[PDB]
Amino acid sequence: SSETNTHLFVNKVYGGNLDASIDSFSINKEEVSLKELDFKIRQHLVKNYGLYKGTTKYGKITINLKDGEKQEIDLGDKLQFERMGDVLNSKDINKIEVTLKQ
Amino acid sequence: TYVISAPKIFRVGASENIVIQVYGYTEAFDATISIKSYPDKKFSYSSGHVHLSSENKFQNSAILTIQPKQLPGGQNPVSYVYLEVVSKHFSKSKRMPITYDNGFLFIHTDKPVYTPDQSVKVRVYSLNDDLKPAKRETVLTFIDPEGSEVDMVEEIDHIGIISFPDFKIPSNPRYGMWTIKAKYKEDFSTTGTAYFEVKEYVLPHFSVSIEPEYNFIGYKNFKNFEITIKARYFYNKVVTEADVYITFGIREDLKDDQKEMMQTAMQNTMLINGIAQVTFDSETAVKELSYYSLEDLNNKYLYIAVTVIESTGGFSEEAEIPGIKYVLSPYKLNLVATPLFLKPGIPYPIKVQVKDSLDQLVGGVPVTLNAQTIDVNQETSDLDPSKSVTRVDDGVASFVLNLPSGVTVLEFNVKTDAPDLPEENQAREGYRAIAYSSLSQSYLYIDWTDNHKALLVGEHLNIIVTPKSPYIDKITHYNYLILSKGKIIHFGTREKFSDASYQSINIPVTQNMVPSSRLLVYYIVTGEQTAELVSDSVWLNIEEKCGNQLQVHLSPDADAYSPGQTVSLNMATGMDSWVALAAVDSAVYGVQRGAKKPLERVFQFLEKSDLGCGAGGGLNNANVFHLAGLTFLTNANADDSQENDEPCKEILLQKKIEEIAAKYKHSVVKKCCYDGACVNNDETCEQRAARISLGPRCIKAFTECCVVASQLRANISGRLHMKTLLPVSKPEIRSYFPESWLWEVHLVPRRKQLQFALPDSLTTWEIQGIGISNTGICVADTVKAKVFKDVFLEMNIPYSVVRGEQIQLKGTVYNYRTSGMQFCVKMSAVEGICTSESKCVRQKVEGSSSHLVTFTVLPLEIGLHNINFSLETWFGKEILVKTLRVVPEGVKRESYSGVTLDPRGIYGTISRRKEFPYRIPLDLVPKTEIKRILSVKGLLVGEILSAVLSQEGINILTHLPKGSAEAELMSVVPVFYVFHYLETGNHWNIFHSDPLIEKQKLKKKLKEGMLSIMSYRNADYSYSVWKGGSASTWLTAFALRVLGQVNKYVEQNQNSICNSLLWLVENYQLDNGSFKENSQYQPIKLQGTLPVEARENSLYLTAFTVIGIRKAFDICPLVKIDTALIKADNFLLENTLPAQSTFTLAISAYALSLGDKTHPQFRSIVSALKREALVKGNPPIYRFWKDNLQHKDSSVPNTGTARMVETTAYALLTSLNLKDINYVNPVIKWLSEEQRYGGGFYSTQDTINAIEGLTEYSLLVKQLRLSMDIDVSYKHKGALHNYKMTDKNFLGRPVEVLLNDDLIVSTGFGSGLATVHVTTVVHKTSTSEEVCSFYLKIDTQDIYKRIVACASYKPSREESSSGSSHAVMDISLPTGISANEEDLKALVEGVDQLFTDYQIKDGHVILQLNSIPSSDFLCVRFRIFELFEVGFLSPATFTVYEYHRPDKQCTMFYSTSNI
Ligand SMILES: *[C@@H]1O[C@H](CO)[C@@H](O[C@@H]2O[C@H](CO)[C@@H](O)[C@H](O)[C@H]2NC(C)=O)[C@H](O)[C@H]1NC(C)=O
Ligand SMILES: *[C@@H]1O[C@H](CO)[C@@H](O)[C@H](O)[C@H]1NC(C)=O
Repeated sequence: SSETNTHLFVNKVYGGNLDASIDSFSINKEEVSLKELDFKIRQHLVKNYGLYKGTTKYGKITINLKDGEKQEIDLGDKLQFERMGDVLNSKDINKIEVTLKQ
Repeated sequence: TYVISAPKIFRVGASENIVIQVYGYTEAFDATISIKSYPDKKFSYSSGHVHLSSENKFQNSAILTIQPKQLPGGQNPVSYVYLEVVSKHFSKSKRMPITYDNGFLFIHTDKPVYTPDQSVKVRVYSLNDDLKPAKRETVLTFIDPEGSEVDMVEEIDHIGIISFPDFKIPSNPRYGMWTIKAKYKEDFSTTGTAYFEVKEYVLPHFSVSIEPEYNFIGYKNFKNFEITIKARYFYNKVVTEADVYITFGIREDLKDDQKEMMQTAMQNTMLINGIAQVTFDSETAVKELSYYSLEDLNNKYLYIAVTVIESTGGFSEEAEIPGIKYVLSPYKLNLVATPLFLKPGIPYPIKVQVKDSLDQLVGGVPVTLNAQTIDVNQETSDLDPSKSVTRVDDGVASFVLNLPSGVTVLEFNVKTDAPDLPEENQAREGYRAIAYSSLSQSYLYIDWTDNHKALLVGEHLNIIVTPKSPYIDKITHYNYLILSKGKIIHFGTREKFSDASYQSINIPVTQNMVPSSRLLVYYIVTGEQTAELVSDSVWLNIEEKCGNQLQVHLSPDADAYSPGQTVSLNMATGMDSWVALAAVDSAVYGVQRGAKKPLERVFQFLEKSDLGCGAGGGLNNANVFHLAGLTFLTNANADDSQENDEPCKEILLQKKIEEIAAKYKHSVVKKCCYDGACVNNDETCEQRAARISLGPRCIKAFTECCVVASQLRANISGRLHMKTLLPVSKPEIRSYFPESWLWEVHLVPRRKQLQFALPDSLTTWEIQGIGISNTGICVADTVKAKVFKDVFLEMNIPYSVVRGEQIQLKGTVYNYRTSGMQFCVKMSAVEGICTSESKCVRQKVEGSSSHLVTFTVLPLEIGLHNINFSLETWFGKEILVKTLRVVPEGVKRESYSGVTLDPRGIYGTISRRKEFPYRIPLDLVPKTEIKRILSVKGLLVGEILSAVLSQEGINILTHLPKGSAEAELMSVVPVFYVFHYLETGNHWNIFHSDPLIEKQKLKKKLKEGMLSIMSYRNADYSYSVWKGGSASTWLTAFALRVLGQVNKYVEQNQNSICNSLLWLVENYQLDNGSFKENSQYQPIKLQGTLPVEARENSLYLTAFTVIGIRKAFDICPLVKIDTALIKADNFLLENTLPAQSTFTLAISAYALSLGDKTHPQFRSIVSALKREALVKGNPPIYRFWKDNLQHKDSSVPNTGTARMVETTAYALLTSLNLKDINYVNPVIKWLSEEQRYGGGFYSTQDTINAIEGLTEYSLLVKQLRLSMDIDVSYKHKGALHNYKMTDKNFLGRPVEVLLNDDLIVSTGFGSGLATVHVTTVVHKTSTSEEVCSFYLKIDTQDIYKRIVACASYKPSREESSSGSSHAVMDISLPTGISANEEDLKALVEGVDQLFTDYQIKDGHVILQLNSIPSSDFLCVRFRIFELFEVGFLSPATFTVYEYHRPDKQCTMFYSTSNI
């Protein structure tokens, strides 16, 4: 029941504008489903950084894991149903980072 | 150009936020930062590969972090660091101070005041910089009211609520203000503090209140104030005649335990029918009376304290008022969210804000704003008076002066012009504004508007960004930065609006700025000459919306509870969370529980992590970034931060005597004079001036000032009683404050209910519950919940009652229903109690009050208890059960029966049958049975085992009075030995339970007993006899001694003990290695001539100090004290052997014994002593020494002695050092039959040595597997119990011998060792038999009614004229006859101290003092008031015995009435 306090960066792209907030997540396990990983990421953006409320919905979440790995989950669509089996290591991740398009 | 912001400082274990943002061109480019150590960019703690691009508008964040590298204490490590960044286009870095201030410590004391003997519940909440659980190891360190550590302890952080262990208050602690501090075990400088006051509970006879005209003192009354003081008994009847004494004072605050009184504070206007009054021209009483002669010159407090002693009874009651804040002008301006640098050309926004003496906003008030300014041209300007008036919803009086750009500094004065106030008394301020100088002529101003004083979360911030002025508008981008709690958390860029000037910026206030926030905003200006940064910023108060909404709701939401009702409690949270309940008696805080704030209390403190400062924004883009609590990393401008870093702080006839205080030259002389005259008419002023020790320096200040006050009472005025009040500054408080509850922590995933019944008790419970989780820390709104029963009777039963006396059982039934009502109290007739029924006597109670009750009775059955009481009301009928203690007259206990069961004839013979018979003393108080106990335990060390493991709570092993310090030490003994025994002789396996835990409990029992004494510890580390008394060298050791003994298993404070030794030595060790005793303390009466005794008395001390310095020596092994140790032993050899007494010898023996046990000479001494012994049955079966020394009067009259057993201990100990195993077997055969059921009967000094023996020896010899098979039995009556003893049970139950028969303990065969004790108690009617060692006289006078009892010591043959050693006086008070509490304190509490300790316990007045000289008597006096109506009374008992030798008991009957 590991409780790591990770830090993720938020950046809204209003075109030649960007309002960027730095902040934290809370992983309550030693290994988590990318589903739960994904349900938690948007859950907060949805409750905190204005997502799915207005021009917000299109973006790409970029999970950091190691000195060369960079992946995303289109916020344009929750169509990621096969990879939702994928599982991730708690103390591995280095820094989460999001970028917003309205 | 590039910007890289970062704090103005760093912290360890700090998630330091570091943004990078930049005006770089299209080419995206990499960026790695990191943290490197001073001049060698070698060490790099962490880094971050944060790549920017046009997609990220060239910006990015990085959580660096300096963990704990450099740990070399002493080295000035860590001071300064290099922050480093990297990229393709360049690289840069910096030096900027850092610290070890990570997180915070919150010390939730349960309640913030305690009385003797409560247990201070307490815990600690702890957060890191990031306001998360902050798991860690921490320690606090309690600190007595004088500032000397007293304990310590650490613990484990599982969640963040560090759960420390109860701290119990001393049975008699130092009175004042305690301090609890807290620090992280590991690295981190982080400071926790908190406090708590201990006050001395007293019993209230009658409630005296005191209400002041108003609550402050505004210029209206300054030559007057109407105070009304209202006294009244508990039985709903106000006082009539009473003397009134009222002091007053100044002070600074409410956290100051000391306030410099005033003279000429009016005595006497006689409380008159539940009142009286006065009016107090403040003018007079301060000018010459302290540093305040000016109204004005007062904005501090006014402290009040009355004393109302009732005229009829002779009682006394005291009552105080903390303070009464004076005020100049009832309003107080304070600028609001208004920065003090006016950018030029812009108009300056001045928002003042009036408030009242109570700190609410107050609208509709005038506000004249005179200003002044100077040109850059160094030309002045006197402006023109603007006047607004303060808003109604706002409390704000908005202004604006438009400023001639060439302005500079702007000084201005605000002030109310209330139309009704003296000009004088109009609240005002003054300030200063200054031009953000910038050579590019370029400035910035940002604003916004909201009508509410805070900006709720979720809202949105519209801020206008007017760059006004800059010679040009070629602005690319606006760039912002929002810190919060010392941490940047927001930043970005809005593309500038080409055409027009300013433009709006809209940042969503985020929960992440919860407590406050600042932001700042710079545009990068390309002056043709140089890259110029420019900015401004603001401070941003916001709504204290917590992270986790923790709320607590009571199942029955009723605003009052039935006392004992089961009632469910609710928790709740939008997120899983850790709660922490805590149910105080709301009483504490209470009387005007200052507005301040509940959850803000924390939120205030908690955000002093705001690195920056101000209303916002600086003086140079640098300054602006500075005050931001930042410094930033940019090549273009000077990212400096001048020198250091800004200690910013909140910009964002008894008078005729008191003149002779003119003889001040020291405090104590003031005490020599004050109490000096006090109130003594039973002895002249130079009679009292005799008993004066401290110094002749004061004796003058005594008799001078007494005479003055004595001629005086012949002129102020059968009622006369001078006074001049001064509680000596002692914390007293006429109210108890129950131990709190619901102190458990909890895990609550959004909901948790936990039902429970509330404690029977009259109070209002304030159950407050803090909760903490991953959001941070957040206080729930309290939830009061008074419990209370409408109407209820109480009965004031007495302690005890003598058979055959007629008692008056009082009490009072309580009405707290609004209207009045009808009741019906009836007493149940129990067998042997007498009464007036062969009944329902219905009465009426006026609403919201009380009707006294009474019932008379008279018991013939001694001990007979139980009385059920009952009242009746329309809607109720209740039964309160009570219990009456019934006694007889003249208690003496004779216990000398005792055996050792020795089946195996291991110690001198086979012992398998001893016989304790009936012996009714011909003085028996008829019809009272002879009660007797029979203590059968395995082992010679089983009595000393059972004592400590059958009761809990440490405890003294005699009936000896708790007075001394000594006694408070005699508590730590019985356990210590028993742990040294259990442990060192590993015998933990006695227990069927879990043993390891049994250990702890003993461990505790030790430490806590250990603190029990602190109170008697003086300043210079010298200990002392009775509290505060002149440090006694004797007890300075005796503690040393038992301090170093218990060091074995309870690490004692090094530097404490250290100085503790280095006191005796460096100061009290004569130029011959002997030790002079400081105080006047006589512990023991030594025999011999006045010359002899001196030489004798010197030896004894020098014997005892050694023992001490020895016992403890090992924790402060020290050259300078090893030395003295020999200088000491030397005197000892070189001065013992022409032996003066066996006692003398024996300590001098035992003490060399704890050293070089081989000095030929020691052999001679050991010989001498060893020579002196005597003995019982041949060959020897019992060996022991006598008090004397070869004068052989041989009077060992079948009876032990405190000094006897003390001596033989001292030899038995010496032997048991030298391992003389066969010499000793008879010595202990007889200790172990001396010792009195429970503990070492005779006195103290013996029974610690005596106990040290009996352990040491059962330690040194080897134990004899027990397996007896006892059978106690009546000679004629059939058999009583009989039980196979083993190592399973051996500390078996005690048993009282009921019937009337001769007794017989009588094991079968077996093995091991059983100490049969049998302590038989009987009540006799006469002392005519007994031995008087003290001359007495006791009688009850009338000049209402008061007791004058006397004494003189009866010197035994060979004894010095000086008379007694340390001694007590013990007066029994006739059933129901309270004595003058205030009378005694008088006797002791002074430099004319006739006694030195008083204490009324369970019906007895018990006085301690040093001597009872035999030149004449020594007499106490105190007065008494029948607390009720007592029939034919059986007299009480005035007794007087010498502390150290209980052998000297002259006991005597007397009666408090001639009837
Ligand atoms: C007052 O005292 C009497 C006797 O001590 C109490 O009598 C008892 O009542 C309880 C409750 O039913 C019984 O369990 C006991 O057996 C009774 N004791 C005896 C031996 O009589 C009585 O309860 C008390 N008065 C009240 C009403 O509280
Ligand atoms: C006390 O003595 C003074 C001086 O002799 C006298 O004048 C005065 O009357 C006396 N006090 C009073 C008020 O009786």
